[PDB]
Amino acid sequence: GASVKVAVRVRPFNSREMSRDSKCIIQMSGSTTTIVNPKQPKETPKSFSFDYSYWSHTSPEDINYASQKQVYRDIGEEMLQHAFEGYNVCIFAYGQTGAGKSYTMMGKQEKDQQGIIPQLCEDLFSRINDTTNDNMSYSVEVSYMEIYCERVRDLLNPKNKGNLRVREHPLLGPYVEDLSKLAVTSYNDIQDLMDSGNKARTVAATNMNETSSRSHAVFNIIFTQKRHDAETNITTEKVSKISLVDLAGSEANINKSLTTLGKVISALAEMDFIPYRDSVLTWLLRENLGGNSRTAMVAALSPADINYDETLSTLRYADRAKQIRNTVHHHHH
Ligand SMILES: Nc1ncnc2c1ncn2[C@@H]1O[C@H](COP(=O)(O)OP(=O)(O)CP(=O)(O)O)[C@@H](O)[C@H]1O
Ligand SMILES: [Mg+2]
Repeated sequence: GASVKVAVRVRPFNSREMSRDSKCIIQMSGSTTTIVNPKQPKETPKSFSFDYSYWSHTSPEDINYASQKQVYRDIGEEMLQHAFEGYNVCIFAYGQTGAGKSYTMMGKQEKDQQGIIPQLCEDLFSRINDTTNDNMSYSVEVSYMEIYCERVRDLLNPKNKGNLRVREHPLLGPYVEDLSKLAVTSYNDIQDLMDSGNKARTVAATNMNETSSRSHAVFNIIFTQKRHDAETNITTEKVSKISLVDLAGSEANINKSLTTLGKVISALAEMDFIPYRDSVLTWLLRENLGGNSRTAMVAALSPADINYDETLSTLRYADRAKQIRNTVHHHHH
Protein backbone atom coordinates (compact mmCIF):
# COMPACT_ATOMS: atom_id res chain seq x y z
CA GLY A 1 0.00 0.00 0.00
CA ALA A 2 0.81 3.63 -0.53
CA SER A 3 1.42 5.46 2.76
CA VAL A 4 -0.82 8.40 3.70
CA LYS A 5 1.48 11.41 3.25
CA VAL A 6 1.67 13.91 6.07
CA ALA A 7 2.67 17.55 6.27
CA VAL A 8 2.43 19.86 9.26
CA ARG A 9 2.44 23.65 8.98
CA VAL A 10 2.91 26.37 11.55
CA ARG A 11 1.36 29.82 11.03
CA PRO A 12 2.32 33.29 12.33
CA PHE A 13 0.99 34.41 15.73
CA ASN A 14 -2.66 35.46 15.69
CA SER A 15 -4.39 38.28 17.59
CA ARG A 16 -5.08 36.16 20.68
CA GLU A 17 -1.52 34.91 21.05
CA MET A 18 -0.14 38.42 20.52
CA SER A 19 -2.44 39.88 23.19
CA ARG A 20 -0.95 37.41 25.66
CA ASP A 21 2.68 37.92 24.68
CA SER A 22 3.02 34.36 23.46
CA LYS A 23 6.48 33.08 22.61
CA CYS A 24 7.08 30.57 19.82
CA ILE A 25 7.54 26.96 20.96
CA ILE A 26 7.84 25.44 17.48
CA GLN A 27 11.02 24.92 15.43
CA MET A 28 11.54 23.35 12.05
CA SER A 29 14.50 22.02 10.10
CA GLY A 30 14.27 19.77 7.08
CA SER A 31 11.24 17.54 7.51
CA THR A 32 11.53 17.68 11.30
CA THR A 33 9.33 19.70 13.66
CA THR A 34 10.34 20.20 17.28
CA ILE A 35 8.07 21.41 20.08
CA VAL A 36 9.23 22.88 23.39
CA ASN A 37 7.21 22.57 26.61
CA PRO A 38 6.71 26.10 28.00
CA LYS A 39 5.57 24.84 31.43
CA GLN A 40 8.36 22.26 31.88
CA PRO A 41 11.34 23.89 30.09
CA LYS A 42 13.48 21.33 31.90
CA GLU A 43 12.51 18.51 29.59
CA THR A 44 14.06 17.70 26.26
CA PRO A 45 11.94 19.05 23.35
CA LYS A 46 9.92 16.50 21.42
CA SER A 47 10.73 16.05 17.73
CA PHE A 48 8.60 14.60 14.95
CA SER A 49 9.52 13.82 11.34
CA PHE A 50 7.06 14.19 8.45
CA ASP A 51 6.90 14.21 4.67
CA TYR A 52 7.00 18.02 4.97
CA SER A 53 7.45 20.41 7.86
CA TYR A 54 6.25 23.81 6.58
CA TRP A 55 7.62 26.88 8.32
CA SER A 56 5.08 29.65 7.66
CA HIS A 57 5.53 31.49 10.90
CA THR A 58 7.07 34.69 9.43
CA SER A 59 5.92 36.31 6.13
CA PRO A 60 6.52 35.90 2.34
CA GLU A 61 9.40 38.37 2.50
CA ASP A 62 11.34 35.60 4.33
CA ILE A 63 13.31 33.28 2.07
CA ASN A 64 12.25 30.37 4.34
CA TYR A 65 8.51 31.08 4.39
CA ALA A 66 6.35 28.21 3.12
CA SER A 67 3.89 29.77 0.68
CA GLN A 68 0.47 28.69 -0.52
CA LYS A 69 2.19 27.95 -3.80
CA GLN A 70 4.72 25.53 -2.21
CA VAL A 71 2.09 23.77 -0.15
CA TYR A 72 0.07 23.21 -3.31
CA ARG A 73 2.98 22.36 -5.58
CA ASP A 74 4.16 19.66 -3.21
CA ILE A 75 1.03 17.77 -2.17
CA GLY A 76 -1.81 19.35 -4.14
CA GLU A 77 -0.08 18.92 -7.49
CA GLU A 78 0.88 15.33 -6.64
CA MET A 79 -2.72 14.36 -5.86
CA LEU A 80 -4.10 16.00 -9.01
CA GLN A 81 -1.62 14.08 -11.13
CA HIS A 82 -2.83 10.88 -9.43
CA ALA A 83 -6.40 11.85 -10.29
CA PHE A 84 -5.28 12.03 -13.92
CA GLU A 85 -3.79 8.55 -13.60
CA GLY A 86 -7.24 7.40 -12.54
CA TYR A 87 -6.75 7.16 -8.77
CA ASN A 88 -9.19 8.45 -6.14
CA VAL A 89 -7.50 11.06 -3.95
CA CYS A 90 -8.04 12.91 -0.71
CA ILE A 91 -6.51 15.77 1.19
CA PHE A 92 -7.74 16.80 4.61
CA ALA A 93 -6.66 19.63 6.88
CA TYR A 94 -6.52 18.84 10.57
CA GLY A 95 -5.72 20.83 13.66
CA GLN A 96 -6.75 22.91 16.64
CA THR A 97 -9.33 25.67 16.23
CA GLY A 98 -7.58 28.64 14.62
CA ALA A 99 -4.38 26.79 13.69
CA GLY A 100 -4.78 27.49 10.00
CA LYS A 101 -6.90 24.77 8.39
CA SER A 102 -9.17 26.96 6.23
CA TYR A 103 -6.29 29.21 5.15
CA THR A 104 -4.39 26.14 3.91
CA MET A 105 -7.35 24.55 2.13
CA MET A 106 -9.23 27.65 0.90
CA GLY A 107 -6.96 30.59 1.67
CA LYS A 108 -8.10 34.02 0.54
CA GLN A 109 -8.96 35.46 -2.84
CA GLU A 110 -6.22 37.96 -3.47
CA LYS A 111 -2.53 38.41 -3.39
CA ASP A 112 -1.79 34.77 -4.46
CA GLN A 113 -3.21 33.77 -1.06
CA GLN A 114 -5.51 31.14 -2.51
CA GLY A 115 -5.25 27.71 -0.89
CA ILE A 116 -5.12 24.09 -2.08
CA ILE A 117 -8.69 23.83 -3.33
CA PRO A 118 -8.69 26.95 -5.57
CA GLN A 119 -5.22 26.12 -6.93
CA LEU A 120 -6.08 22.50 -7.66
CA CYS A 121 -9.30 23.45 -9.45
CA GLU A 122 -7.47 26.03 -11.55
CA ASP A 123 -4.65 23.58 -12.32
CA LEU A 124 -7.24 20.96 -13.27
CA PHE A 125 -9.04 23.11 -15.83
CA SER A 126 -5.72 24.44 -17.19
CA ARG A 127 -4.51 20.90 -17.88
CA ILE A 128 -7.84 19.98 -19.46
CA ASN A 129 -7.84 23.01 -21.76
CA ASP A 130 -4.23 22.31 -22.71
CA THR A 131 -5.28 19.00 -24.24
CA THR A 132 -4.38 18.60 -27.93
CA ASN A 133 -5.41 14.98 -28.49
CA ASP A 134 -8.96 15.18 -29.84
CA ASN A 135 -9.49 11.54 -28.84
CA MET A 136 -9.77 12.76 -25.24
CA SER A 137 -12.81 14.55 -23.77
CA TYR A 138 -13.53 15.46 -20.16
CA SER A 139 -16.30 15.92 -17.63
CA VAL A 140 -16.03 17.61 -14.23
CA GLU A 141 -18.75 17.42 -11.56
CA VAL A 142 -18.65 19.09 -8.17
CA SER A 143 -20.40 18.69 -4.82
CA TYR A 144 -19.86 20.60 -1.61
CA MET A 145 -21.25 19.66 1.78
CA GLU A 146 -20.97 20.62 5.39
CA ILE A 147 -21.09 18.24 8.34
CA TYR A 148 -22.20 19.86 11.58
CA CYS A 149 -23.19 17.90 14.68
CA GLU A 150 -23.47 14.84 12.44
CA ARG A 151 -25.89 16.71 10.21
CA VAL A 152 -25.08 16.97 6.51
CA ARG A 153 -26.10 20.13 4.52
CA ASP A 154 -25.75 20.68 0.74
CA LEU A 155 -23.75 23.91 0.34
CA LEU A 156 -24.52 24.11 -3.39
CA ASN A 157 -28.24 24.06 -2.61
CA PRO A 158 -28.81 26.01 0.67
CA LYS A 159 -32.27 26.25 -0.81
CA ASN A 160 -33.24 22.94 0.83
CA LYS A 161 -33.30 22.31 4.60
CA GLY A 162 -33.19 18.56 4.28
CA ASN A 163 -30.57 17.25 6.47
CA LEU A 164 -29.37 14.84 3.89
CA ARG A 165 -29.17 11.27 4.98
CA VAL A 166 -25.88 9.44 4.67
CA ARG A 167 -26.55 5.95 3.33
CA GLU A 168 -24.70 2.76 2.45
CA HIS A 169 -25.34 1.59 -1.07
CA PRO A 170 -25.76 -2.21 -0.99
CA LEU A 171 -22.91 -2.62 -3.49
CA LEU A 172 -21.19 0.75 -4.15
CA GLY A 173 -20.47 2.08 -0.61
CA PRO A 174 -21.47 5.22 1.34
CA TYR A 175 -23.08 8.26 -0.27
CA VAL A 176 -25.08 11.36 0.71
CA GLU A 177 -28.64 10.94 -0.50
CA ASP A 178 -29.83 13.68 -2.86
CA LEU A 179 -26.60 15.68 -2.49
CA SER A 180 -26.40 17.91 -5.57
CA LYS A 181 -23.77 17.04 -8.18
CA LEU A 182 -23.16 19.91 -10.65
CA ALA A 183 -21.41 19.83 -14.03
CA VAL A 184 -18.86 22.64 -14.44
CA THR A 185 -16.93 23.48 -17.60
CA SER A 186 -14.59 26.24 -16.47
CA TYR A 187 -12.56 27.28 -13.45
CA ASN A 188 -14.54 30.51 -13.16
CA ASP A 189 -17.75 28.51 -12.80
CA ILE A 190 -16.32 26.12 -10.22
CA GLN A 191 -14.92 29.06 -8.28
CA ASP A 192 -18.35 30.70 -8.27
CA LEU A 193 -19.88 27.57 -6.74
CA MET A 194 -17.04 27.43 -4.22
CA ASP A 195 -17.69 31.05 -3.23
CA SER A 196 -21.45 30.71 -2.72
CA GLY A 197 -20.78 27.45 -0.92
CA ASN A 198 -18.36 29.11 1.48
CA LYS A 199 -21.13 31.65 2.02
CA ALA A 200 -23.54 28.92 3.14
CA ARG A 201 -21.54 27.41 6.02
CA THR A 202 -22.83 27.45 9.61
CA VAL A 203 -21.61 30.29 11.83
CA ALA A 204 -21.39 30.50 15.62
CA ALA A 205 -22.18 33.40 17.96
CA THR A 206 -19.54 31.73 20.14
CA ASN A 207 -16.95 32.28 17.39
CA MET A 208 -18.00 35.96 17.11
CA ASN A 209 -20.49 34.80 14.52
CA GLU A 210 -17.66 33.52 12.32
CA THR A 211 -17.92 30.11 10.62
CA SER A 212 -18.53 27.58 13.40
CA SER A 213 -15.32 25.95 14.60
CA ARG A 214 -17.32 22.71 14.79
CA SER A 215 -18.41 22.17 11.19
CA HIS A 216 -16.61 20.02 8.60
CA ALA A 217 -16.55 21.00 4.93
CA VAL A 218 -16.11 18.37 2.25
CA PHE A 219 -15.41 19.49 -1.33
CA ASN A 220 -15.71 16.74 -3.93
CA ILE A 221 -14.84 16.65 -7.61
CA ILE A 222 -15.79 13.76 -9.87
CA PHE A 223 -13.29 13.81 -12.74
CA THR A 224 -14.27 11.67 -15.73
CA GLN A 225 -11.88 11.06 -18.63
CA LYS A 226 -13.25 9.67 -21.87
CA ARG A 227 -10.79 8.32 -24.41
CA HIS A 228 -12.02 7.63 -27.87
CA ASP A 229 -10.40 5.81 -30.74
CA ALA A 230 -11.80 5.34 -34.19
CA GLU A 231 -11.42 1.61 -34.47
CA THR A 232 -13.90 -0.65 -32.61
CA ASN A 233 -15.57 2.60 -31.46
CA ILE A 234 -15.60 2.04 -27.79
CA THR A 235 -14.90 4.99 -25.58
CA THR A 236 -13.12 4.00 -22.39
CA GLU A 237 -13.81 5.77 -19.12
CA LYS A 238 -11.57 6.62 -16.19
CA VAL A 239 -13.30 8.16 -13.15
CA SER A 240 -11.38 9.70 -10.25
CA LYS A 241 -12.94 11.13 -7.11
CA ILE A 242 -11.11 14.06 -5.54
CA SER A 243 -12.00 14.78 -1.92
CA LEU A 244 -10.76 17.99 -0.35
CA VAL A 245 -11.56 18.22 3.35
CA ASP A 246 -11.46 21.10 5.82
CA LEU A 247 -12.14 19.69 9.31
CA ALA A 248 -13.62 21.23 12.43
CA GLY A 249 -11.23 22.19 15.23
CA SER A 250 -9.69 19.14 16.90
CA GLU A 251 -10.01 21.18 20.11
CA ALA A 252 -26.23 13.31 16.73
CA ASN A 253 -23.51 14.84 18.91
CA ILE A 254 -21.09 17.79 18.46
CA ASN A 255 -17.58 16.13 18.46
CA LYS A 256 -18.40 12.60 17.31
CA SER A 257 -16.83 12.78 13.83
CA LEU A 258 -13.60 14.30 15.12
CA THR A 259 -13.17 11.95 18.05
CA THR A 260 -14.10 9.00 15.83
CA LEU A 261 -11.60 10.17 13.19
CA GLY A 262 -8.94 10.05 15.88
CA LYS A 263 -9.92 6.47 16.76
CA VAL A 264 -9.91 5.40 13.12
CA ILE A 265 -6.46 6.87 12.53
CA SER A 266 -5.11 5.28 15.72
CA ALA A 267 -6.64 1.90 14.84
CA LEU A 268 -5.28 1.97 11.30
CA ALA A 269 -1.79 2.99 12.41
CA GLU A 270 -1.90 0.07 14.89
CA MET A 271 -3.34 -2.59 12.52
CA ASP A 272 -0.43 -2.09 10.14
CA PHE A 273 -11.87 -3.54 13.72
CA ILE A 274 -12.15 0.03 12.66
CA PRO A 275 -15.07 2.22 13.77
CA TYR A 276 -15.84 3.80 10.39
CA ARG A 277 -19.60 3.75 10.98
CA ASP A 278 -19.47 5.45 14.36
CA SER A 279 -19.57 8.88 12.69
CA VAL A 280 -20.82 10.39 9.43
CA LEU A 281 -17.38 11.77 8.58
CA THR A 282 -15.42 8.54 8.99
CA TRP A 283 -18.24 6.71 7.26
CA LEU A 284 -18.18 8.87 4.12
CA LEU A 285 -14.38 8.89 4.11
CA ARG A 286 -14.00 5.13 4.73
CA GLU A 287 -12.18 4.44 1.46
CA ASN A 288 -9.86 7.42 1.87
CA LEU A 289 -8.72 6.17 5.26
CA GLY A 290 -7.34 2.70 4.57
CA GLY A 291 -9.18 2.08 1.33
CA ASN A 292 -8.62 2.46 -2.41
CA SER A 293 -7.25 6.02 -2.45
CA ARG A 294 -4.12 8.19 -2.32
CA THR A 295 -4.46 10.30 0.81
CA ALA A 296 -2.70 13.20 2.46
CA MET A 297 -3.04 15.00 5.73
CA VAL A 298 -1.99 18.57 6.38
CA ALA A 299 -1.84 19.30 10.05
CA ALA A 300 -2.11 22.95 11.05
CA LEU A 301 -0.12 24.10 14.07
CA SER A 302 -0.32 27.15 16.31
CA PRO A 303 3.22 28.37 17.15
CA ALA A 304 2.21 29.75 20.57
CA ASP A 305 3.28 28.53 24.00
CA ILE A 306 -0.33 28.76 25.24
CA ASN A 307 -1.46 26.03 22.83
CA TYR A 308 1.18 23.46 23.79
CA ASP A 309 -1.13 20.58 24.75
CA GLU A 310 -3.33 20.98 21.70
CA THR A 311 -0.36 21.33 19.33
CA LEU A 312 1.38 18.28 20.85
CA SER A 313 -1.80 16.28 20.32
CA THR A 314 -2.00 17.35 16.68
CA LEU A 315 1.64 16.41 16.11
CA ARG A 316 1.01 12.99 17.70
CA TYR A 317 -2.04 12.32 15.59
CA ALA A 318 -0.16 13.40 12.48
CA ASP A 319 2.65 11.04 13.46
CA ARG A 320 0.15 8.14 13.62
CA ALA A 321 -1.49 8.97 10.27
CA LYS A 322 1.97 8.81 8.73
CA GLN A 323 1.81 5.07 9.58
CA ILE A 324 -1.43 4.41 7.72
CA ARG A 325 -1.15 2.61 4.39
CA ASN A 326 -4.03 2.48 1.93
CA THR A 327 -4.68 -0.40 -0.46
CA VAL A 328 -4.70 0.98 -4.01
CA HIS A 329 -0.24 -3.27 -14.22
CA HIS A 330 0.33 -2.23 -17.79
CA HIS A 331 2.26 -3.47 -20.79
CA HIS A 332 5.69 -2.47 -22.07
CA HIS A 333 5.21 -0.19 -25.05
N1 LIG B 1 0.35 30.18 6.65
C1 LIG B 1 -0.25 31.31 7.04
N2 LIG B 1 0.30 32.53 6.73
C2 LIG B 1 -0.28 33.71 7.12
N3 LIG B 1 -1.42 33.68 7.81
C3 LIG B 1 -2.05 32.48 8.17
C4 LIG B 1 -1.45 31.29 7.76
N4 LIG B 1 -2.24 30.31 8.21
C5 LIG B 1 -3.26 30.85 8.86
N5 LIG B 1 -3.14 32.21 8.83
C6 LIG B 1 -4.12 33.15 9.48
O1 LIG B 1 -4.42 32.66 10.82
C7 LIG B 1 -5.79 32.94 11.14
C8 LIG B 1 -6.53 31.66 11.53
O2 LIG B 1 -6.47 30.74 10.41
P1 LIG B 1 -7.79 30.02 9.87
O3 LIG B 1 -8.98 30.85 10.04
O4 LIG B 1 -7.64 29.55 8.49
O5 LIG B 1 -7.84 28.78 10.87
P2 LIG B 1 -8.78 27.55 11.06
O6 LIG B 1 -9.49 27.21 9.81
O7 LIG B 1 -7.90 26.43 11.58
C9 LIG B 1 -10.06 28.02 12.23
P3 LIG B 1 -11.42 26.89 12.69
O8 LIG B 1 -10.88 25.69 13.40
O9 LIG B 1 -12.40 27.64 13.52
O10 LIG B 1 -12.10 26.38 11.33
C10 LIG B 1 -6.39 33.65 9.91
O11 LIG B 1 -6.46 35.06 10.16
C11 LIG B 1 -5.46 33.27 8.76
O12 LIG B 1 -5.50 34.20 7.66
MG1 LIG C 1 -11.49 27.01 9.25
